[PDB]
Amino acid sequence: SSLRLPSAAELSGQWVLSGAEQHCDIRLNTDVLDGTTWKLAGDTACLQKLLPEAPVGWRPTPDGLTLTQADGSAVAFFSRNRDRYEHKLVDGSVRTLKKK
Amino acid sequence: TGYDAVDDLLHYHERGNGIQINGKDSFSNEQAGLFITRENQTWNGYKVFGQPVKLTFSFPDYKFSSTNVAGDTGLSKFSAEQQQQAKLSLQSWADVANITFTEVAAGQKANITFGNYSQDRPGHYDYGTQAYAFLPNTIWQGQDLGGQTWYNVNQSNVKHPATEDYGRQTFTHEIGHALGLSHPGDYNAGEGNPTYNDVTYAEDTRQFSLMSYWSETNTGGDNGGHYAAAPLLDDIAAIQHLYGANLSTRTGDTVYGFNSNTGRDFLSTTSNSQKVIFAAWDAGGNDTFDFSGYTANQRINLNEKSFSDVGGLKGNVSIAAGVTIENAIGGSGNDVIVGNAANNVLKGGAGNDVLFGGGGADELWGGAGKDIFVFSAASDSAPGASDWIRDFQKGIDKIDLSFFNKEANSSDFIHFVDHFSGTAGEALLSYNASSNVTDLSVNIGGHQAPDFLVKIVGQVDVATDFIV
Ligand SMILES: [Ca+2]
Ligand SMILES: [Ca+2]
Ligand SMILES: [Ca+2]
Ligand SMILES: [Ca+2]
Ligand SMILES: [Ca+2]
Ligand SMILES: [Ca+2]
Ligand SMILES: [Ca+2]
Ligand SMILES: [Zn+2]
Repeated sequence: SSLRLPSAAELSGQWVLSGAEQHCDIRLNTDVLDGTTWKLAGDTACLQKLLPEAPVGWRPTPDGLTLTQADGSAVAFFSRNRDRYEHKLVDGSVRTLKKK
Repeated sequence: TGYDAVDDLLHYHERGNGIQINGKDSFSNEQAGLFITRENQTWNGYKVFGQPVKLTFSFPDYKFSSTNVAGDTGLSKFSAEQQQQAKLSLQSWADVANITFTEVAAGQKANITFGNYSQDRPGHYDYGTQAYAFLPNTIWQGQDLGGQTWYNVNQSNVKHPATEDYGRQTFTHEIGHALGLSHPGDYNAGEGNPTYNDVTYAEDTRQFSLMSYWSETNTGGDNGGHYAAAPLLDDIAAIQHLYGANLSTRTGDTVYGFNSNTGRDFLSTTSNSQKVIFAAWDAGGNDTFDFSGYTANQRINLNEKSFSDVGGLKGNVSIAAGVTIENAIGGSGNDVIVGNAANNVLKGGAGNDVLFGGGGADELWGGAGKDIFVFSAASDSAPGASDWIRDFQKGIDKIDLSFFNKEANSSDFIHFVDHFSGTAGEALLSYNASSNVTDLSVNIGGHQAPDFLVKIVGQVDVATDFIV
């Protein structure tokens, strides 16, 4: 028994990253960043406020979704909890990713 | 200091011993191994552990309209690619434990079998599941189902395991089950909404076991979107418990990473772009972790059961318990390379590296860049069996002795003298022009004779080449 790995295609679209009341609208695109990563469009300013850094890429995983840096290294991984994907910061603050 | 770097790396991913991580108990390599095998079911019998085993396997010619015990249909025999990759996964299990696999013709009774399925019921395509298998000795309705593994060929990675590592990992994982392994926790795909919150111990992630469903990032790893192809650290412990450790594997002088002589796709790379992810199992010889082709800053630890950050990834390389790797070669990035109690040859390569040989008689090479050579114990390099720094650059490289000071709770503890008095912390530097060798003697324990000695090829300027 194993989990299936969603395609960039089925997860691509309009998403909202909700933080400390702030909300960033990001578009998870099918544009290729690299071999295992696609492109993400969004306001860096907004993203810097809610995450330790403004990510530029993303990729689905069987259990969640990963927002990456230009070289593909992980910025923040969001686990899938039913209808939303959530990530906790070093201080324990929750960040939510939900498809609009 | 260069010592701090070494210290961080030696305390990276500590586990077991009442530690709590992510709100879960932390299990040690040994506990995790036993837990993954909690079903106690092996091909040698219920609760029969540590015996070798020889299994047969085949790729039956399933007819599309048949239905398997799970009620799935739209079946098919494994394609050539799938068979190729399935044979590579089988081998990786055979590499670590005493298992012997032999392929029988499609139609012969085999212990382990592989087949694809595409529908949950006639005319209905299943685009939701991935794969499943039955543990050995699984009696259901009067018949044995043990050893069957099934894959949903509608998933591209299952159809193309050779180009999609998740598919290759799925094969190794399902074979794990067919051999007797369980998920490290009590969860199952599709059975509700299982999440990392349902784990029994914190190390139940892809960083430690490919039998896990959870992202390696949960424990701090980062495999860049790749998936290990062969059994990971806790997997090795689990399988060796069931069928014993394979003491015949790579008993010669083996090289992992670049210029590998392993003949294993997962233990080798030919470019900076081809990242590796593996847990090393080696039974003998003088081995080397060659990571020279990578340009990323790396952290290599040669201690058994430890993690290294290789090729730009995090917690992607580890060494199984009971394994001794002797040499390591950094790449062009700024690396931290830590040896073990064996005699090691550590080379930093380009970039500004930190090297720590540990115990035994080591040979260290900083290579190009401003490198730091770290020492923390007199016995690390005792007179008569000292470490050798083979390429020290006066005014560029540095020798880190700060530990002895911190340990002595005083900064002025280590002090250079022109003549020994027998006093502790006395350091004496002398140059041998005939051989171009600087001899560094230190009397840590205030003995009649110094108890620490480092032979350095080159010259050292005391005014600039030390960290205390
Ligand atoms: Ca070897
Ligand atoms: Ca060895
Ligand atoms: Ca280096
Ligand atoms: Ca050593
Ligand atoms: Ca260097
Ligand atoms: Ca150097
Ligand atoms: Ca040494
Ligand atoms: Zn499974």
